[PDB]
Amino acid sequence: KSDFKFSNLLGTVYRQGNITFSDDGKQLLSPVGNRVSVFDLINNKSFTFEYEHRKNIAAIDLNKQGTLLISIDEDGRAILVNFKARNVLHHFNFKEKCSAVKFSPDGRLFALASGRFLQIWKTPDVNKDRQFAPFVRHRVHAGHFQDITSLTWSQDSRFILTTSKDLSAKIWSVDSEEKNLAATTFNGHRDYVMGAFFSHDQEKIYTVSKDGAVFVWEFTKRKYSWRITKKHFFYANQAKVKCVTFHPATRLLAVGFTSGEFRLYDLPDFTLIQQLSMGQNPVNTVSVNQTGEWLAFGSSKLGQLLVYEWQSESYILKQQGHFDSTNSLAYSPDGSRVVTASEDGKIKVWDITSGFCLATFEEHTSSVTAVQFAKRGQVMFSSSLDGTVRAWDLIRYRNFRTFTGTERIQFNCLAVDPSGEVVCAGSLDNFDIHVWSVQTGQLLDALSGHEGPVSCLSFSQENSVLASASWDKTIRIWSIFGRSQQVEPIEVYSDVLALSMRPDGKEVAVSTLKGQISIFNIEDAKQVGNIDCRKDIISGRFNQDRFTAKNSERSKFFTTIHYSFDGMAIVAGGNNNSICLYDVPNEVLLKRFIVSRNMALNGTLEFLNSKKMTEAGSLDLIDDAGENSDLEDRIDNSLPGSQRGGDLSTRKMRPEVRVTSVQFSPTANAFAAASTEGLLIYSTNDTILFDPFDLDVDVTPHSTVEALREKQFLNALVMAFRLNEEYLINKVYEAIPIKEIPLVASNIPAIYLPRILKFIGDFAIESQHIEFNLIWIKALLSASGGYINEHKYLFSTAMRSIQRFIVRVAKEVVNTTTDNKYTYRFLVSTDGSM
Amino acid sequence: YKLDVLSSVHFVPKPASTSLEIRVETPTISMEDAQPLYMSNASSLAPQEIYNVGKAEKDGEIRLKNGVAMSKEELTREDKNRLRRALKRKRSKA
Amino acid sequence: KNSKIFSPFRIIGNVSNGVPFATGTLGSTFYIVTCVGKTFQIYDANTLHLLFVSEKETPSSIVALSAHFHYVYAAYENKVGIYKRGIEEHLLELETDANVEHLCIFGDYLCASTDDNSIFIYKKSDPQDKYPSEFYTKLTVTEIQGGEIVSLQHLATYLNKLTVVTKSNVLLFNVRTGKLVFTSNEFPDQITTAEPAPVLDIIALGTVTGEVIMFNMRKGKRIRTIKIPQSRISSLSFRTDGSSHLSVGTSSGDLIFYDLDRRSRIHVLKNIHRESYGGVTQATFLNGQPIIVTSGGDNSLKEYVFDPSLSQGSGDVVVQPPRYLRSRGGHSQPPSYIAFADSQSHFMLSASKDRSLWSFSLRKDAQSQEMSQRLHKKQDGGRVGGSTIKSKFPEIVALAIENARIGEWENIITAHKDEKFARTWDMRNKRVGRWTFDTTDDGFVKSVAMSQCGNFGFIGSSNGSITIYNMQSGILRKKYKLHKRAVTGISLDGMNRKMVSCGLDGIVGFYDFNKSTLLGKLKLDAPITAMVYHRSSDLFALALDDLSIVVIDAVTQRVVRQLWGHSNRITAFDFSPEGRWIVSASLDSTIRTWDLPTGGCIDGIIVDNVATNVKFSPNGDLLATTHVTGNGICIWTNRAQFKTVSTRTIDESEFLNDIDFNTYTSLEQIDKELLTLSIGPRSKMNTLLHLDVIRKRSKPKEAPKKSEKLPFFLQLSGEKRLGFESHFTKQLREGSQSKDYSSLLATLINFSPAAVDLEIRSLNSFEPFDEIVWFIDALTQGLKSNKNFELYETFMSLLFKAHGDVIHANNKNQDIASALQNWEDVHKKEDRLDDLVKFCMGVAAFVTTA
Amino acid sequence: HLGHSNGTVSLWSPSMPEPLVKLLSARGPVNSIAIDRSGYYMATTGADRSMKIWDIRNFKQ
RNA sequence: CAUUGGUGAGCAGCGAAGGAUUUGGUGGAUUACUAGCUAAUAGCAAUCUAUUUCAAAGAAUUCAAACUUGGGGGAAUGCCUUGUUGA
Repeated sequence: KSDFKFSNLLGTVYRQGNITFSDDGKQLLSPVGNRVSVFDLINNKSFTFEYEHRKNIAAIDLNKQGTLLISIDEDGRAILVNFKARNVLHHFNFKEKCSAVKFSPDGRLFALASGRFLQIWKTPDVNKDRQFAPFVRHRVHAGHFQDITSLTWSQDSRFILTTSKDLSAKIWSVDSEEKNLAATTFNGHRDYVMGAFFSHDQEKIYTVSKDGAVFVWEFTKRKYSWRITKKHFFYANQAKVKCVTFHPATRLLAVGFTSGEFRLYDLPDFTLIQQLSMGQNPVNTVSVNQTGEWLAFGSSKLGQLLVYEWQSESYILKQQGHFDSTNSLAYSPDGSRVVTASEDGKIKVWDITSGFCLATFEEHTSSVTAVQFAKRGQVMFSSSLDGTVRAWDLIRYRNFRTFTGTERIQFNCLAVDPSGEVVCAGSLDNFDIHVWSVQTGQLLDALSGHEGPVSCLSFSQENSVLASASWDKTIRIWSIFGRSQQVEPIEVYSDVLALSMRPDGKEVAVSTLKGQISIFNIEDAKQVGNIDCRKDIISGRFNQDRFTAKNSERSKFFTTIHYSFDGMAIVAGGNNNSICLYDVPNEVLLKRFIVSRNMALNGTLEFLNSKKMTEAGSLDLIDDAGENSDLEDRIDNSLPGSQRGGDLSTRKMRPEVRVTSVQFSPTANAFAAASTEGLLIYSTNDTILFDPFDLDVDVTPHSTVEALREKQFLNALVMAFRLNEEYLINKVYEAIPIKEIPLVASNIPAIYLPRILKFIGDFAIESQHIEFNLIWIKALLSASGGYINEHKYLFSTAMRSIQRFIVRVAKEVVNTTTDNKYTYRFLVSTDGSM
Repeated sequence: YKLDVLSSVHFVPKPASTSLEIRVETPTISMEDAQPLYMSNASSLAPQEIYNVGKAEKDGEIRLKNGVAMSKEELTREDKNRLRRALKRKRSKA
Repeated sequence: KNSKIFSPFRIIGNVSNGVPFATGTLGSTFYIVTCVGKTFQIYDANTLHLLFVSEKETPSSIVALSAHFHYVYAAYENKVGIYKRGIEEHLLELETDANVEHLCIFGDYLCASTDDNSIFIYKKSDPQDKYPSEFYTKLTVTEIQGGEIVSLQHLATYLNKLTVVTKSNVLLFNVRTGKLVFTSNEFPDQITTAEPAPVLDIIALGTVTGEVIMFNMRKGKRIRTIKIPQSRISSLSFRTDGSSHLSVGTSSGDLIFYDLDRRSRIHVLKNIHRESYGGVTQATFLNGQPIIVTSGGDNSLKEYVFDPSLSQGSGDVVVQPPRYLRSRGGHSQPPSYIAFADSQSHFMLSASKDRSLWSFSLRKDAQSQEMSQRLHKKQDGGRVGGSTIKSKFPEIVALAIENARIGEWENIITAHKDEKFARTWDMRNKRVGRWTFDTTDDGFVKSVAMSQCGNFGFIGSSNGSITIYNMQSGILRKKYKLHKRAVTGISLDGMNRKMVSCGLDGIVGFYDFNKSTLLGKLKLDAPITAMVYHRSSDLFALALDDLSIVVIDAVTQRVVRQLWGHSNRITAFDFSPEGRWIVSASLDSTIRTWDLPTGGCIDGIIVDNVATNVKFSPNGDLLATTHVTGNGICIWTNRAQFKTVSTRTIDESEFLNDIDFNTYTSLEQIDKELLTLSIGPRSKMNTLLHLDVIRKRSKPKEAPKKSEKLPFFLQLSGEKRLGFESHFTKQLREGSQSKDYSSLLATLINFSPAAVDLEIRSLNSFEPFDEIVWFIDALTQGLKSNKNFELYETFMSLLFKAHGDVIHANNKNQDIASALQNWEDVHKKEDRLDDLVKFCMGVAAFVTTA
Repeated sequence: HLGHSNGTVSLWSPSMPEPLVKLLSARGPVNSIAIDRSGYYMATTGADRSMKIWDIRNFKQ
């Protein structure tokens, strides 16, 4: 209940740097800002490592034995990761800027193109334990004149050649004795050589340069060595080559351009297989399978990922996650989907398990600031700054009606009647709560009475009173249904923002500007208590700041709050660096989560370094933009005081750290906080934790199993619930037979009914037993359903996990059987032909 | 785009907007992004929107809005009266 | 004594021990090697970072060190390591049983000198070779020739001559021949330390009486002599800047500087290293630079510099006295009580018998600082009572730290040895806090704790009283009185609701803290030395005097686990980060690893030096132990984070694999009745049902541009009747013979969804209808097994899209309908989930809504 | 004298809009140039690990 | 009578061979530690020169190139672009 971990980051499928597949076709590794997130294209699951990387990743390599992972900053830090242990092995520092990391094809020893040096290192053994200094450097080769920009290996382990910003391209052999075999330097291009490669026979070397030229080097005559046999030209007009890979067993230069294009070739022939438009923004990285038939592209401007199959001319994914620009959230009534707003306007529908967006919604013109669901997940509402709140369908993907005001007002926030009749929205311009009906797109009423704007709006799910949240320091609770039209204001101390209501329908949790979170009653105007949040908020000092991080008033409040569905915990998050988990009765926070550790983002550090401060100004505020080689980087088009604006170029600041909107999951103790880096997901699906309940000395895991040999089936379930460990429970849940399921399921005590319902809800989704799991849910609902009705709120996370299992996977098996059952009846009974 | 970026997006909306759009019936896995799953299986056009009941082309029949078709020859004169009286008040409402 | 869980990472917090450090020169920069016991270190000299530590521990202590440019020559007991980057690249073994005292390098030769007055010569096997490897010869010195060997020096410009200095006199050996080319005269004093000079032909000498003797070798005479009162000279060095300067390092902690031109001392340094631990063991002017590097035996290493002279015209007479520059610090004494500071395992507090607390860094080893002891001037205005000759705080026996409100007030409470109060410390400012906490009943503080909110500070007196001081103001709030003997551990739960305490009278009292009521009171048998609470799960463990760990649930108020197996007093222990382990260290010189579910030890580590404290990280990665001898902190890497750990009670041997590796794979199927799914992803039904719609949306909008010259057989070109039939139809056909399909359907699981549409559309049936009727009889034989109920019905439905035109027109054939009745006789049984889901739906909709 | 990525050191003058005379100094680009104070002599340094010594009076290296 | 105002005389109290305020300079941190240099599979580090050269490889838009301009109006002379006269 208390220990959460960073389980998943969602959205921003690619940010910067190298994108590599697994040894197989299966696991796709793409960088996010900090973390090497792991996608599984076949066995549809997603996964993101818990380790922070201190700046943005520049490069990634995967061990061909599927075991070691290296991710390296812009500056040159380095981290080893075990895959199958999901954990950090060693933190290494390279003292210069790195450009490409690739292992051997053998897997023994990895190379690093850092600065103008080629560094060749022995990888540490995996099964050997962690030491102080696990890396052993083989050699450092130094023959280059400017920075080395790429790297490749041979197909044997024994040859490595690099490409530089120097025009050269030099072959290095690994062992010193094979130096005499190959030491020559390839040159002759006109601009930056960005790739050089081997064919499947190592006789021929191709080179690829920024200007658009391909050479074919070959050990040929005029005792004779390495002429250019034939030149090939892309003829890119104002496009330039940006990243190129080459699958040598299938002869494919997958080539990306600065004009968003992409070409394919077959290299002794140079026949253009196919040319695509991948976007308006430049292709920043490519890589291939080992088998050569998934490609993987990412433009880093919008931050989109494109996995392309080339033989059948079809995508696997063209996904786009967006950065610094997700305003609000909503979990579905099912646990399985999270809908994020944007600042573009696009409303995406993200999946938790396989972390890609299902659909977009591209009807709004400007940013979207609130999203909520209603009506058991068919509809989804969204208030924009376009001047409208639009309804949506999820069965058909369409607007119902676009609700608008009278005099065209902005809409911040939104509240939907649980019985989906009424949609309420609130502004900054008007401070009048507009109220639309769902059927008739007219506004029913303009509920007014606030000084200052409405921050948030939300409905009871119990009796459907709504409660507004002004900036005249007053909650005002409305009652809008049925001949009453009566109003009750509750004054608070400072400007409130981001209300939320308990699923009881009897309490309202507020987040004022003094930091403090107060909890009011509704049927009375008085408050239960308040919990103090000004101290346990971590605040960043920005780079351009002039005050200490201790006494700035930027971030010490909370711009969101959401009660858990138990009604016992609040998760709060604001423009600060931190997320909180307050307990509601005991009034004490449980654990504080730092959202990100990036120097790249602004609001991270409590204390900046002192060596950055030169007598005139910080050494981060200096424009490095004019130093850059390309034109497109140097053009500063940032508008003067644009904050949280349209594009990320128009800041002329680093992006701020802010957690915009936070919600709990319905099912499984998860909560998602929508960050700058992208939508975070915290969870407890590990359960590597010993949280026992009512242990005697007699209860051991040796004792529960011996109750199963003794056929003592109700005891061995209760003896396994006392440990609250999942592998003892799966030992006894899968053991006991059908004939004593309803005898056991009734005799379960009333204490463990949340545990077994949180178990079967979480276990049956990814487990093969449909028929065995449903006999449990038949037995538990029938034998002890009346206890479930009394404590509805202690089970609403457990039951929702069950009736997601029934809708998502159980009904679709039924409907396919039903489709099988009726198609049989039509064909075998009706008449033939001719 | 430039002026709203200066103004720190807070955008005063356009006053009026009237537009027609044309939707094409597709099985609505084909309206979502490239990803190997889906949430919606049916067609994008609603079943009401691909068949409204309509007045029959023959003069000898009258079809109502619910699907209760009536010929002109199986009516009684008192049922002829009410239907002309019913189509009186709906036509006069416009 | 090999453990299965832990493995040592390195020892944190040691700099030197007394063995003379030796400097090496790279280009224009300087590196200092030191040693720590059996594992030497390397420091840069430009900023004193840690650059290299050795890869393995040596089998004994390193006795002497020297370093020529890249290669560090380390000399433990019988052998000499020739190390590069801390890696042992060549081990050189000396053929005696004597232990090597001193070592020297010049030219092609290595010169190692054992303790029994014998000198070994090792030659470079080739002038290309970098480390000398071949045994050249054995030089001996009989006691009629000279005394015991003080040192080995090689002076400048002597072809293979080796200046062997002894306690009596000075020798010279031509190591090519092996002959004594010159012997000096006998000295009236016992020589202690020799060092060469930047002038020609002169070695400097140091006696046990305070006399430095310059000694020429070409004249064989004493050129200059310098008398020192009452000092045992331990180190000598010459400044090579161009100004003549001698640095004499005593063994009474003094460093003394001379000016040989002016024949005067310049400035004498007092107590730069401790007299008791050895004084200045080695001091060295770096070459051509005004930097002397002093490293005593008291686990420090300091650099001192000479500022330029203030006089314009005079210069060499008015000399600035030396100046403190950077240094590194460790504990001189072994650490008494440590703790971890934060969650990311980034600082460790360590308080030792040196009386000085240190915030060591696991992360970067130049980040470690002594927490200051400089009392805040009082709010009240009256002056602070203390001795004016400032002495350090008495040594620290109990520490508590909660990190929740750091940087705003104090968050570290320490209890000093034999003081009726117990001070506080700020973590961020690295300083003693402004508040001191008294016990108000004149008892000694034996145990402290803090609230998780960081507002309350618990103090457990040795007379029962538990005073709870607040942490803003240091004000008194509540005083609890349950115990009568010494309280030896307090804690507060995670919720700030319930509070425990443990006494030496055996009472384990359970308090409420919101209300001030005593919830309950539990009495065990033995007196109770210490308590470690675990706030995540409300389990806490006690250490008794009947040598057993008792673990007590904090909610249900009863002993849950009791752990037997120790045989002497349990020093300290800690829970795992997840409550799954307890690691306890005791005076039986063991470190065990208890396992709370199964109630037994799973790993027993016999360490020869007894471990005083064991502390896990809050993260699940590091384990830190502090021993009785030695100064630093041994850090253990956790294999459990990278490997599953068996849970067997193996300890009794030295001194259900479901359960042993604590993981459980599911059944494939419980019983033959139960329907199942396919193992793996749940999208395999959906992609098989919707493969045509997915591919119609996956494609690009427009056609990609092709060239006209394309290889027609491009897919086949990838550079590296019944026999012509595919493997599926052939395995169907052989399956059609034996009327069985169990090996067939194992293939249909392992096809790709891309393959299955290409496969079932290829069933070759127009007139005879063999292959359809064989394929239906595969699916009916599938559902009789009840495995993979999802997929086989989708293989059924995929027929009716591909061949539903065909089997409809050839309905009422007796061969097809024989299969289809055999389908429907099988397919009727699996309505029993459709009658099961609707009950599972309609109840759960009725229960949660209504 | 400008220097380009061609390697063509180009003499210029504010009256004529064409270069006065082009000079293929080195292969690749031109890292720097310098001209003797007398005006006779030029020295170019291309990025092809090369270096030329030109005579600007007669345009012969 | 009240000071939540300024100055300045005293006392209780706190009080180990002194106390308080203010400030110059240097060092160690302020992200996670695999050494310096060069012509770099090696050499130096007292230095690369009386081996530092030859050989090899190396020349696309047959001469693409302001994605970069505050807004109106003009541009004689320039320049650009096209057309043309003449050799």
